[PDB]
Amino acid sequence: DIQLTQSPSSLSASVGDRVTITCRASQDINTDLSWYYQKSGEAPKLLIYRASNLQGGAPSRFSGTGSGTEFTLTISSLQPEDFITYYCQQRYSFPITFGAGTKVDIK
Amino acid sequence: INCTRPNNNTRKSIRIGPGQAFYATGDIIGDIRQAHCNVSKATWNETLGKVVK
Amino acid sequence: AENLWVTVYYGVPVWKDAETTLFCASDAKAYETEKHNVWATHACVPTDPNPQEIHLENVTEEFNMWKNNMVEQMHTDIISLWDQSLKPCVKLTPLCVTLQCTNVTNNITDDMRGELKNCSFNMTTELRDKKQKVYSLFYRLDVVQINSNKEYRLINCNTSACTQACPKVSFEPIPIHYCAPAGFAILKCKDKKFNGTGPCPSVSTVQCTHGIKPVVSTQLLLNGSLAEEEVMIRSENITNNAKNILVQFNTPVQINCTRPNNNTRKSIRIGPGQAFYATGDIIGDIRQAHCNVSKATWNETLGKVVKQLRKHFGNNTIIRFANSSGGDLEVTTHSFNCGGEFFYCNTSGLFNSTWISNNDSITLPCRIKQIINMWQRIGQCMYAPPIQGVIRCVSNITGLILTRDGGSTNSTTETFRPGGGDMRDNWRSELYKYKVVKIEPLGVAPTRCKRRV
Amino acid sequence: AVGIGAVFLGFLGAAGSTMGAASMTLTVQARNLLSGTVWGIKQLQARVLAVERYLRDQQLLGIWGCSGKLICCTNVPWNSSWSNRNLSEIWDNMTWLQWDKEISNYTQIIYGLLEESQNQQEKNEQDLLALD
Amino acid sequence: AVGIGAVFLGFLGAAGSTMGAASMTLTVQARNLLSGTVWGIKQLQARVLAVERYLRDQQLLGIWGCSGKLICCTNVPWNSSWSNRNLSEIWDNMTWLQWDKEISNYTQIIYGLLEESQNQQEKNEQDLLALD
Ligand SMILES: *[C@@H]1O[C@H](CO)[C@@H](O[C@@H]2O[C@H](CO)[C@@H](O[C@@H]3O[C@H](CO[C@H]4O[C@H](CO)[C@@H](O)[C@H](O)[C@@H]4O)[C@@H](O)[C@H](O[C@H]4O[C@H](CO)[C@@H](O)[C@H](O)[C@@H]4O[C@H]4O[C@H](CO)[C@@H](O)[C@H](O)[C@@H]4O)[C@@H]3O)[C@H](O)[C@H]2NC(C)=O)[C@H](O)[C@H]1NC(C)=O
Ligand SMILES: *[C@@H]1O[C@H](CO)[C@@H](O[C@@H]2O[C@H](CO)[C@@H](O[C@@H]3O[C@H](CO[C@H]4O[C@H](CO)[C@@H](O)[C@H](O)[C@@H]4O)[C@@H](O)[C@H](O[C@H]4O[C@H](CO)[C@@H](O)[C@H](O)[C@@H]4O)[C@@H]3O)[C@H](O)[C@H]2NC(C)=O)[C@H](O)[C@H]1NC(C)=O
Ligand SMILES: *[C@@H]1O[C@H](CO)[C@@H](O[C@@H]2O[C@H](CO)[C@@H](O[C@@H]3O[C@H](CO)[C@@H](O)[C@H](O[C@H]4O[C@H](CO)[C@@H](O)[C@H](O)[C@@H]4O)[C@@H]3O)[C@H](O)[C@H]2NC(C)=O)[C@H](O)[C@H]1NC(C)=O
Ligand SMILES: *[C@@H]1O[C@H](CO)[C@@H](O[C@@H]2O[C@H](CO)[C@@H](O[C@@H]3O[C@H](CO)[C@@H](O)[C@H](O[C@H]4O[C@H](CO)[C@@H](O)[C@H](O)[C@@H]4O)[C@@H]3O)[C@H](O)[C@H]2NC(C)=O)[C@H](O)[C@H]1NC(C)=O
Ligand SMILES: *[C@@H]1O[C@H](CO)[C@@H](O[C@@H]2O[C@H](CO)[C@@H](O[C@@H]3O[C@H](CO)[C@@H](O)[C@H](O)[C@@H]3O)[C@H](O)[C@H]2NC(C)=O)[C@H](O)[C@H]1NC(C)=O
Ligand SMILES: *[C@@H]1O[C@H](CO)[C@@H](O[C@@H]2O[C@H](CO)[C@@H](O[C@@H]3O[C@H](CO)[C@@H](O)[C@H](O)[C@@H]3O)[C@H](O)[C@H]2NC(C)=O)[C@H](O)[C@H]1NC(C)=O
Ligand SMILES: *[C@@H]1O[C@H](CO)[C@@H](O[C@@H]2O[C@H](CO)[C@@H](O[C@@H]3O[C@H](CO)[C@@H](O)[C@H](O)[C@@H]3O)[C@H](O)[C@H]2NC(C)=O)[C@H](O)[C@H]1NC(C)=O
Ligand SMILES: *[C@@H]1O[C@H](CO)[C@@H](O[C@@H]2O[C@H](CO)[C@@H](O[C@@H]3O[C@H](CO)[C@@H](O)[C@H](O)[C@@H]3O)[C@H](O)[C@H]2NC(C)=O)[C@H](O)[C@H]1NC(C)=O
Ligand SMILES: *[C@@H]1O[C@H](CO)[C@@H](O[C@@H]2O[C@H](CO)[C@@H](O[C@@H]3O[C@H](CO)[C@@H](O)[C@H](O)[C@@H]3O)[C@H](O)[C@H]2NC(C)=O)[C@H](O)[C@H]1NC(C)=O
Ligand SMILES: *[C@@H]1O[C@H](CO)[C@@H](O[C@@H]2O[C@H](CO)[C@@H](O[C@@H]3O[C@H](CO)[C@@H](O)[C@H](O)[C@@H]3O)[C@H](O)[C@H]2NC(C)=O)[C@H](O)[C@H]1NC(C)=O
Ligand SMILES: *[C@@H]1O[C@H](CO)[C@@H](O[C@@H]2O[C@H](CO)[C@@H](O[C@@H]3O[C@H](CO)[C@@H](O)[C@H](O)[C@@H]3O)[C@H](O)[C@H]2NC(C)=O)[C@H](O)[C@H]1NC(C)=O
Ligand SMILES: *[C@@H]1O[C@H](CO)[C@@H](O[C@@H]2O[C@H](CO)[C@@H](O)[C@H](O)[C@H]2NC(C)=O)[C@H](O)[C@H]1NC(C)=O
Ligand SMILES: *[C@@H]1O[C@H](CO)[C@@H](O[C@@H]2O[C@H](CO)[C@@H](O)[C@H](O)[C@H]2NC(C)=O)[C@H](O)[C@H]1NC(C)=O
Ligand SMILES: *[C@@H]1O[C@H](CO)[C@@H](O)[C@H](O)[C@H]1NC(C)=O
Ligand SMILES: *[C@@H]1O[C@H](CO)[C@@H](O)[C@H](O)[C@H]1NC(C)=O
Ligand SMILES: *[C@@H]1O[C@H](CO)[C@@H](O)[C@H](O)[C@H]1NC(C)=O
Ligand SMILES: *[C@@H]1O[C@H](CO)[C@@H](O)[C@H](O)[C@H]1NC(C)=O
Ligand SMILES: *[C@@H]1O[C@H](CO)[C@@H](O)[C@H](O)[C@H]1NC(C)=O
Repeated sequence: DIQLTQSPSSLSASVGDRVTITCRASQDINTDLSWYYQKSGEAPKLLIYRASNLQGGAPSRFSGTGSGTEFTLTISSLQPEDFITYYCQQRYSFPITFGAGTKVDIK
Repeated sequence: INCTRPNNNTRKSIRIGPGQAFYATGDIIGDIRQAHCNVSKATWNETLGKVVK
Repeated sequence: AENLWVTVYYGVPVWKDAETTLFCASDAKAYETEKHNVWATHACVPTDPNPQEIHLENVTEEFNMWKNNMVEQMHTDIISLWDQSLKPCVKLTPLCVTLQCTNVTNNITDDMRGELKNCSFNMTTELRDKKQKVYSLFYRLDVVQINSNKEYRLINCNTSACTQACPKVSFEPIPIHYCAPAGFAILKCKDKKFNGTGPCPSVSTVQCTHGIKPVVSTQLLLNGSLAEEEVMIRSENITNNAKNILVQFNTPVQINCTRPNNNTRKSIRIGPGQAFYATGDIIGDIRQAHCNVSKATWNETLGKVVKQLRKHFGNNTIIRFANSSGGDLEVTTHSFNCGGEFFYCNTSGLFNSTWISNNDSITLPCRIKQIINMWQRIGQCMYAPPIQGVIRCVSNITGLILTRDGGSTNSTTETFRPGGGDMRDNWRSELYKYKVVKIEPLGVAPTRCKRRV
Repeated sequence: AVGIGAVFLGFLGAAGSTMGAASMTLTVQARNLLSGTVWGIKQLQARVLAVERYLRDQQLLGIWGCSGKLICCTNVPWNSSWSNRNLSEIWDNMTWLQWDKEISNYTQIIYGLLEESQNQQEKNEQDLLALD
Repeated sequence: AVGIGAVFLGFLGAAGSTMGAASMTLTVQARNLLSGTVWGIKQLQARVLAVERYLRDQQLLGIWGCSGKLICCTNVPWNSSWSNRNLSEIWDNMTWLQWDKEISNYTQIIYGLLEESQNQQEKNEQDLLALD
């Protein structure tokens, strides 16, 4: 299968800090990818679509970039609401796969 | 429904005028029997019964 | 500044290519009387003077006359116009009947032995009870024998019966013009050495083509255009032996055709308001119609053509011209029209020469025909009424159609024979410098400006 | 008189210049659209075709909310996903045909965005005017 | 990609909703009015009739001084005689077809009021801009 690695596995930082998360693919997938966010108890939703298009309604502090086998999400200023989990999902040929998942913590 | 004509036919051509052709039946080669149609029985009976009901 | 918003423009100059229906345009001079003619009917809008031409620069466009439209279109239009004009004329059904025929010994020269036949037959009158006896003359190429006694019949009787041509009609062609409606443009390539396919940098646009004269001929072209630099040769794939070759001359050549014979006319009644025209009597000695061209002119023109053609099959080669291979009477001989008549001339004395590496006049005979089936159709013939008095016309030779014969290995020699037969090529020889395009006014582009509320 | 001639500005002949200069000369083309038995029937077909062609363009311009002008702005933001390059080269060295063949694929979406944008604008303005 | 289909927003199928929703999807319907030897004459006549209809209602809209827009307010007050009702029910429950059927009696009366209102307004404002 197409293995997807999320880094860092976990992180702890104060509020307002500028932070980065990376999703690496096993092989080249072009730019058919998306990023979802979730907290326990709530249904997942898509935060970023195609790694280049900002989803309607999302705060602008989030930014997505990259291509091929390397994609990046940057938060300029962390918020209390931003302490959640994230998943990079591939909308490519079958089957369908999901990332390991990365968490953000308050120190 | 199956319907058939078993008889054999030929054909012929005759000239009338300038570039005018006219086709007339030729001769027959063997015996002659009447063309006819066939259908099933049980299918007909059951269909009529359903229609009546 | 970096961020930008879309913007819209209108009336941008961009175009593509497509096809559409054209229409006609005729000079007002033809509208002045001359109400009797197959073409040149009054429906054409009168033309306009002082045509204008717009120049373009920095452009380059590809042309391909072989895969071109607006050729079949005018072909169909010509056929339809002919059929429409021929419609209202008397029929010729009752003439199919046995005939009694004999020779004509009236001081004929030896070459014409048996070329005229004097025939007589029976024919009904206006009142259906009576019948009458009549007679006429005919040429050998219109009657056939069937089987002591002598009898003959018409040649087309067993195939179809066709209409006699109406008396007062003119076959003289005249200039015509083609124009396109609004929303389309016509482009022309003005390069004087462009060889009929490929790129062209010099272009211009027009609204109506120049004059065009419809003419029907085989094995030659008459009253065409004249090149400006030198004799040019065109073809689709010259290496292939199955495609014709068109040769366009640089200067014209003159030719005189004549029929010295003399004729009269006679009328007969067939039925209610049905008239029929038949040949009368001959007045004196009779001679074959014939045609003349010069000698030195033909010699030098052939020399120039060979020299130009040499640039494709190597200089170490031999060339030999041969007459038509053979076949039916319509392709094997050069046929043409002059003054409401139809001739058939044998061109054996023109393509009889060879070329190796490193006040006299040529005269040829012709023959006459009176039943014609042109445009290679079946079941449609005609009748040409005779004319009174001698005839003579003069024209110009401007182009040739050749076909290369097959060969074996590299025999350092090649042969060519006249070909033709399909009238499409005749139209194609003219409309090889015109293209039709369509406009697309809309447009879109990004711009730094942003709309105000 | 003896040396004075005539120099007019004609039909579409400016299609050999940069992307920018051509736009300076557009109006002329706009003023050349509605110019006005088998041997005469086709004229009716031609006229019908011409009028239909003109009306289609009129309607299409009408819907986008830019009717009555030759240069109109809008609100839809451009996206570099469709194309690349910068303003300088685009408006300095290019031709209209080159741009046409460049942007050929992504046209329907660019058309489609405009009408929904205009609809949102109109709907918001209606309430803005009706609140008082 | 894989696993995504395609959704559109097509023809009159939105004609069973309430008053509010339908007016979102006006534009598409407005776009579908000019789509494009004895058989030719009848179809030619049909095309001519369609073009004539389009021109007629375009002119009629033009007279009321609301050209180039899909929405337009005007000054004529609404008499309670025709149908009292009230805003909530009309804008919530009533559908288009039944409303048309129920106000099918007083169209000609309504048109003249708009016409004269525009005429008088334009005549009045002409003097104001004239004295300027
Ligand atoms: C390729 O291009 C060449 C060069 O143009 C062209 O040759 C020319 O063809 C035209 C068209 O046929 C020729 O014009 C014809 O010439 C003769 C004689 O007419 C001329 O001479 C008389 C006497 O001086 C003048 O009155 C007359 O105006 C002409 O100048 C005839 O074939 C035609 O004339 C008709 O009118 C004459 C009027 O007197 C009549 O005498 C004559 O019989 C002709 O019939 C007329 O009357 C008939 C009733 O009696 C009526 O039924 C007819 O319709 C018609 O009205 C015509 O003028 C021109 O001379 C040719 N030029 C040369 C140098 O030979 C080729 O024809 C063309 N190629 C092809 C294949 O067409
Ligand atoms: C092509 O085939 C046709 C078939 O019809 C021939 O036409 C006939 O040919 C004969 C022979 O030339 C014509 O006869 C001529 O008729 C004219 C009047 O003569 C008639 O009347 C006299 C007196 O009663 C008769 O003797 C005579 O037989 C005729 O009935 C004149 O042109 C000629 O008459 C001259 O000779 C006669 C003697 O034979 C003298 O009495 C006359 O005074 C005069 O000198 C001649 O007789 C006949 O009329 C033609 N018929 C028709 C219907 O035209 C063509 O001859 C033949 N060859 C062609 C055309 O070259
Ligand atoms: C429609 O229905 C009709 C009527 O039922 C039906 O006609 C039948 O066709 C068959 C097949 O041809 C006939 O069977 C033949 O009948 C006689 C008497 O037996 C003989 O010709 C044949 O028997 C032998 O005789 C031949 C001697 O030369 C042998 O060559 C042959 O192989 C046989 O051994 C043969 O049985 C039958 O008689 C008629 N009639 C009836 C009432 O069945 C017809 O086939 C149906 N279908 C169609 C499409 O019309
Ligand atoms: C067949 O070939 C012959 C031989 O070439 C050809 O005769 C030539 O015809 C051309 C075209 O008609 C003549 O060249 C031009 O033709 C017209 C004549 O009016 C004008 O374009 C030119 O004439 C100018 O000068 C005239 C002075 O009288 C003016 O009246 C006129 O307005 C122009 O200013 C020019 O002559 C060419 O001269 C003749 N050559 C001859 C007679 O020697 C013939 O026309 C060809 N056949 C066909 C059907 O074209
Ligand atoms: C009308 O014509 C059709 C078409 O010819 C006849 O259908 C044929 O019926 C026979 C008898 O049932 C079929 O033969 C049988 O088929 C299977 C094996 O395929 C099996 O039951 C038997 O071993 C026998 O071979 C025949 O296949 C079938 N033909 C077709 C083309 O389907 C039909 O019988 C005719 N009807 C009447 C009333 O005559
Ligand atoms: C026009 O029609 C007439 C009338 O039919 C034809 O004349 C007739 O021709 C026939 C056939 O040749 C003749 O028949 C026989 O002729 C000889 C005469 O010796 C004899 O065998 C019989 O007496 C018999 O009649 C017939 O005589 C003849 N009639 C007359 C009155 O001359 C005539 O041939 C037709 N003409 C043409 C040009 O077709
Ligand atoms: C123009 O005509 C020439 C011949 O005068 C064509 O050249 C030959 O075309 C054929 C058919 O397409 C080619 O196919 C085959 O090639 C080989 C080697 O000759 C052999 O299998 C067959 O004999 C056959 O010809 C051939 O390669 C090609 N060249 C030669 C030297 O014969 C030419 O294709 C024609 N048209 C165009 C558009 O090129
Ligand atoms: C095509 O060329 C041939 C061959 O030159 C021409 O035939 C010749 O034409 C001339 C001039 O008409 C004839 O001369 C005439 O001869 C007699 C006296 O012998 C008399 O009719 C006249 O007084 C005149 O001198 C000549 O005999 C005749 N034959 C030959 C063998 O030259 C023909 O006319 C040319 N055709 C055209 C349309 O120009
Ligand atoms: C086809 O017929 C034409 C017309 O008759 C022939 O051209 C004409 O030829 C005669 C005889 O040479 C010329 O007449 C005289 O000739 C000289 C000039 O060549 C001079 O003395 C006089 O001007 C006088 O006209 C006549 O001009 C000339 N026709 C022209 C130039 O229109 C022609 O020769 C015939 N074709 C052939 C192949 O012979
Ligand atoms: C077109 O005209 C040419 C003019 O030469 C004709 O060619 C000539 O035709 C004859 C036969 O008709 C060839 O043979 C000669 O005639 C007879 C019988 O063959 C006999 O006296 C001699 O033995 C002689 O061979 C004659 O050689 C030939 N001319 C040349 C120079 O080869 C040709 O037949 C005409 N074509 C048509 C379709 O009429
Ligand atoms: C096609 O071109 C050839 C080659 O020039 C022509 O053949 C030649 O025709 C002439 C005229 O018939 C022959 O002259 C004859 O020669 C002998 C005496 O030497 C004798 O048969 C006759 O008295 C006459 O003078 C000439 O020899 C002959 N040359 C050959 C066969 O090599 C042919 O006539 C041309 N065809 C046409 C239609 O012009
Ligand atoms: C009259 O015409 C006929 C044909 O209708 C001629 O008959 C042939 O003439 C040629 C040439 O002289 C001969 O070779 C043939 O043998 C003749 N017969 C046939 C059946 O073709 C006839 O010669 C002409 N002359 C006369 C006086 O009748
Ligand atoms: C007419 O000219 C064209 C252009 O030179 C000739 O076709 C070219 O042939 C070369 C050599 O094979 C090719 O590279 C070009 O692509 C061809 N261009 C086109 C437009 O076909 C063509 O052979 C010439 N025709 C004749 C009859 O000589
Ligand atoms: C053609 O190209 C040249 C070179 O880029 C340019 O200077 C010129 O303006 C262009 N247009 C013309 C000559 O009409
Ligand atoms: C045929 O020749 C004879 C004898 O010279 C003459 O009387 C007669 O008129 C000539 N006929 C024709 C048609 O030339
Ligand atoms: C023919 O001669 C010309 C002279 O310029 C030369 O260029 C060409 O190569 C020669 N072609 C041959 C011998 O095939
Ligand atoms: C546009 O981008 C090209 C390619 O990087 C560059 O050469 C050119 O200078 C740029 N022009 C600008 C920013 O005006
Ligand atoms: C509209 O009027 C009806 C009839 O009087 C009433 O039942 C309804 O509540 C009213 N709705 C309003 C005021 O929204």
